[PDB]
Amino acid sequence: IQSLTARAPVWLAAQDTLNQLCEQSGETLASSNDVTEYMQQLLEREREATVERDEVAAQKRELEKQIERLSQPSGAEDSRMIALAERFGGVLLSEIYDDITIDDAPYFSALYGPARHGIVVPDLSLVRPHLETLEDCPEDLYLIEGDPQSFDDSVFNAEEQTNAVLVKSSDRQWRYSRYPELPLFGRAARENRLEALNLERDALAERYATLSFDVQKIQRAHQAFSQFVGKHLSVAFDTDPEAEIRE
Amino acid sequence: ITIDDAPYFSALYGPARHGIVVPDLSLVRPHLETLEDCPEDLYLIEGDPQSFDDSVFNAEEQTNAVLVKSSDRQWRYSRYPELPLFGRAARENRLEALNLERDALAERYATLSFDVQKIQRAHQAFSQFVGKHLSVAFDTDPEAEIRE
Amino acid sequence: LAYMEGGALRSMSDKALGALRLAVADNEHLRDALRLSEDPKRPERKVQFFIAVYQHLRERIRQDIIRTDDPVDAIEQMEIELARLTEELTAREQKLAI
Repeated sequence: IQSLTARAPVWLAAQDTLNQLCEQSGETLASSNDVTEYMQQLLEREREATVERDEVAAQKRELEKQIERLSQPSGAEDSRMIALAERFGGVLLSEIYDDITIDDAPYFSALYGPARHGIVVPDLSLVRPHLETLEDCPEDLYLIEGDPQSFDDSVFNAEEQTNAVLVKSSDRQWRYSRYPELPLFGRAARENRLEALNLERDALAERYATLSFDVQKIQRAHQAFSQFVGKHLSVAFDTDPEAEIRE
Repeated sequence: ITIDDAPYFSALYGPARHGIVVPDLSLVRPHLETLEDCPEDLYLIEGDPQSFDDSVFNAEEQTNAVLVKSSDRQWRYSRYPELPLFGRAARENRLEALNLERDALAERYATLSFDVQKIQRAHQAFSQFVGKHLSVAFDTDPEAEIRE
Repeated sequence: LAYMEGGALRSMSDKALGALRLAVADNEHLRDALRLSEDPKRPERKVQFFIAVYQHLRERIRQDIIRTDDPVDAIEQMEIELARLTEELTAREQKLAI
């Protein structure tokens, strides 16, 4: 009786800890081997959830990068377009066409092509010296000549076609710009579209948070099981003393 | 095309780097309205595919860059890219380097998997011991008590 | 604890009450219930205090975004909320900067 009594409290605390740990799970444990397979299932769920979480995070990061790219000063290639714009007494072409209608925006964007984002500089000789210096700039920088405040439409070999525009960029060379959707020009409702991107990313962030919480919960369950087994295995699944002591 | 001038050719061509050498230009205009899946800024040039004459540019070479009079009141500045569209030569050594990195990752994964296998085996041995010899584990020798 | 003498139980209870003193400093109703609970001739008050804890812990659940009636199971939901609010804080900081 005294030996069983001495053994008792350890066994009782072990039983209570094990019952709490198992009930926290949907399963009830019955063996050390069974605990090992539960650990294996925990590892499987963890290695899965982490992959989904990372995939969602990559999608998320792409979404915020896209949202930022449309931010300032007027959503464009502002990484270097900024310095390229204020360093010279010019104005962004996209900003110049900032207020164009959503309907004329695709037409003008197709008409202007890769030069939509160009910078208006009436001289073209201010950039002539600095050209050699420019090593950190978009692989294709675009500049146009005219009055930034009242620039006259760039003369083009344009040829409008159904929802598109052909153009002769140089002798024997044509660029065919199909009417884009949600264009560069007309950057007033494009702010509304980056708001729509924020709305879209809201659900992505919600799902990422759920996945991260699941990962944390699985990690904490695994750590609790580890601590358990550290303190617990010696008496796990052993016979009940209380009944023996009463008998 | 040579690796040396390939970045130069890419910088000179710009977005027109990706283009089709159609010496007629007559199959496009009727089909132009018929092109919908084509890239939005489709680029087409007139030249002989057998001997494509050098494309027309008013090109000035700056240090690792170029300036081209793309059109009236339009001067375009470009820099030299890497892995240019021209002179690909299949760039097979880049594929090989990527394969080397992937194979190194696979080898590392194999080694880690083997280590995990060994650790699992040791765990199962420990579990087996504690399942069958835990009760008498570390306890004293009964032979002395028996002799006493 | 069924196999531990009363003196050690008194000692653990004393230590726990000392901790509760600091823990419940802010609250007034829980503090008053605790201040009542130490009379040794009214044991049920102690039990009541526990109820008063859980009860209180339930009303302040802010069930608008939480559901678990048991506060012990709401720690996960608060952790979820902290993670979500950290994300929202990052977004807000970026927006303010721009």
